[PDB]
Amino acid sequence: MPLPKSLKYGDTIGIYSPSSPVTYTSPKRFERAKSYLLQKGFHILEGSLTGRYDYYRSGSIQERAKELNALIRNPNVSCIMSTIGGMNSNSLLPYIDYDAFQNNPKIMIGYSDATALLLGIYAKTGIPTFYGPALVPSFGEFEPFVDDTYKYFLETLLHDQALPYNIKQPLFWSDEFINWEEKTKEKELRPNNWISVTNGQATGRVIGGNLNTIQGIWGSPYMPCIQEGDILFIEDSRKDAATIERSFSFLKINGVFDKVSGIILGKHEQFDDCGTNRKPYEILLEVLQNQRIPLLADFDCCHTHPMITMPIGVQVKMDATNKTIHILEKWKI
Amino acid sequence: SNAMPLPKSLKYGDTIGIYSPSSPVTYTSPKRFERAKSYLLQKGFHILEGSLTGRYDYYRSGSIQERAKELNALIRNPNVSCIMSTIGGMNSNSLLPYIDYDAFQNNPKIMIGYSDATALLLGIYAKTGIPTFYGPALVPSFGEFEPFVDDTYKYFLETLLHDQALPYNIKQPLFWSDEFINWEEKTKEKELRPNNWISVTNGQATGRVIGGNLNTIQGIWGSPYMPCIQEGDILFIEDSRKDAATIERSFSFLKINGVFDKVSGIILGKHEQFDDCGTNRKPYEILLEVLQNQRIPLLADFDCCHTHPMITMPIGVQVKMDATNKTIHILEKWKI
Ligand SMILES: Nc1ncnc2c1ncn2[C@@H]1O[C@H](COP(=O)(O)O)[C@@H](O)[C@H]1O
Ligand SMILES: Nc1ncnc2c1ncn2[C@@H]1O[C@H](COP(=O)(O)O)[C@@H](O)[C@H]1O
Repeated sequence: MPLPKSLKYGDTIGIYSPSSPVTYTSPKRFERAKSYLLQKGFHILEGSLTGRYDYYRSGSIQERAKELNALIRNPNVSCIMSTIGGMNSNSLLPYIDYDAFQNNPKIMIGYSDATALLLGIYAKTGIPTFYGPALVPSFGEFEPFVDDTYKYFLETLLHDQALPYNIKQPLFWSDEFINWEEKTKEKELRPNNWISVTNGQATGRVIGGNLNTIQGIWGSPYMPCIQEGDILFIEDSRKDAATIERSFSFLKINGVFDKVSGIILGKHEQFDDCGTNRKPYEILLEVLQNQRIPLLADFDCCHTHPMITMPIGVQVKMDATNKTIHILEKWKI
Repeated sequence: SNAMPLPKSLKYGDTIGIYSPSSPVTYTSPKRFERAKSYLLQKGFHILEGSLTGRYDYYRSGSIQERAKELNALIRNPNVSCIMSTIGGMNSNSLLPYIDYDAFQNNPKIMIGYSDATALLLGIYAKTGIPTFYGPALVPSFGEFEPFVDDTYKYFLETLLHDQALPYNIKQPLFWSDEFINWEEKTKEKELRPNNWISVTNGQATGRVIGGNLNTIQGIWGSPYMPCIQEGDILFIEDSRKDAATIERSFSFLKINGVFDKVSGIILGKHEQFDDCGTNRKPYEILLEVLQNQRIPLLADFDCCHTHPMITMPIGVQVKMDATNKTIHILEKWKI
């Protein structure tokens, strides 16, 4: 299993916009995010669609594929990071140069709609990819939370790590919908807990990402096949109960819960419970119908702040009862 | 092909069973519900109300198990000739593991509805091989005020009741509307908009029609409940009240699954209240960008979707589409 080199200070991070044109619509947060990473000691190479606008997207299918492929093919770029998600990353998949990526593995990181690319590249090349910060939402965040996200980013991509690698829970989180371009108040600190929904333990390859986005690639050559023993990692954001029930049942009818040994469920940013007062894991519990699968919920690798950086495609032990997550397998050189 | 099991044609005086696999419309829109019921009763049909009728569980009619129980009671009832959803929603795919496919296979009925009910229409077809129907749901379709309800009814009768010599020509409606108004109570006449279908890409295709609401298909794809698309199939798709970003994602989902390498033609419904995100693009223009250099005959703005009036389309039978001349003919029996 071929691995990317670790990030180093002085490296260049290439950025691209596979879907929403955030570098046009949110210039202040974009500039703040660039400045944050420049100050830490990284260089930013702006992809060819930076600053461009095509309404709901940055550009045509062909132009977005060209933007990403230029970064993949550039030997001076060690990390490729989405600016933000959207809906439209899956349009790029037939056009990506997977051979160039496989010949010179790099860190590929982002979240939400970029799940289509993270999973497509892993499915095509076998190289682990990373569910973690996207430049504008993640590194344009104001203090305090941006500094916690950054610590997790260094831990996974830069620091030497000995195995197993314990992924530690943050003390505080927020999903507050505020302080996007300009800071008004402090976000409330929410004390953190992971939730032992269904006790138990599971060990196996972690596969997943943004669940809504997975339904845009399922069945294709870009979705890695779920195998007996895998651990399912899933998150969604700003949906309602009706939407996530449909997504949970989509997994159920596909036999996913017959295969996986365990489930890790992210927090759900600004969940709309439709008046039911049910939490997302409770809707998942209904769909599971008392099948006993260890389930650990409110994991901080999702749309809430701060964000953990998780390797996808490597062995993990999750312990739902004790609320721990360990990476058992090397993800980088 | 060889003769196959088919549901019996609808007859005057038959009983239509109704069920709510997702949104609790019989609770939330009682005026339109009672009007739709009264419309079908006036034609001489009977209405058998499913067990969740008038019930409320927020976004849904009831629990996964309650909803399956409701539908199964209709499937198992020998006196019901047609099983019709009250409305869609998001949550019909939850029911799929629990449906008694054996009972449906033992006593086939006309299964009809649209939107989210696509999960069940395709699931039953996939499990049993019995054609199902993309067509009226009780509340939106038959609760519609005149004039449009009368056109929807004419197509429903022509397809499900009247005997039809094959090939069966599906006529273009003369008028349509997507106006979001007159739901519970009528405040104005809807505009009668002159209607056309659109020849997007010229050509002809003949094959088995498969499809439905495309957004709902992404909730069953890959499962035993989604019929496998075969070489030569005609893909029929519609969506409603989405934006350009959502439909580009759905069209690219079909592309990366190799669907456009298999199908011989595509029929695209009108898109009720489409949000173009400021692009001024039509849904078929976004689909054509996804198709890139691949030429496929394509007929768009077909009236089997969320706009009024609504055509009833059998699914799982051979069809001939002519995109150049804008015609659709059904080539194989769907009822006996
Ligand atoms: N106007 C805004 N105000 C607050 N948060 C925003 C705004 N626009 C985008 N976001 C955040 O950016 C994230 C990006 O989401 P995604 O589109 O899934 O990549 C959202 O989930 C929100 O947390
Ligand atoms: N309040 C309303 N006003 C007008 N039309 C509605 C209203 N609620 C539902 N509808 C119609 O009912 C349809 C239900 O679609 P679905 O949820 O997809 O089965 C919508 O797409 C609209 O055409």
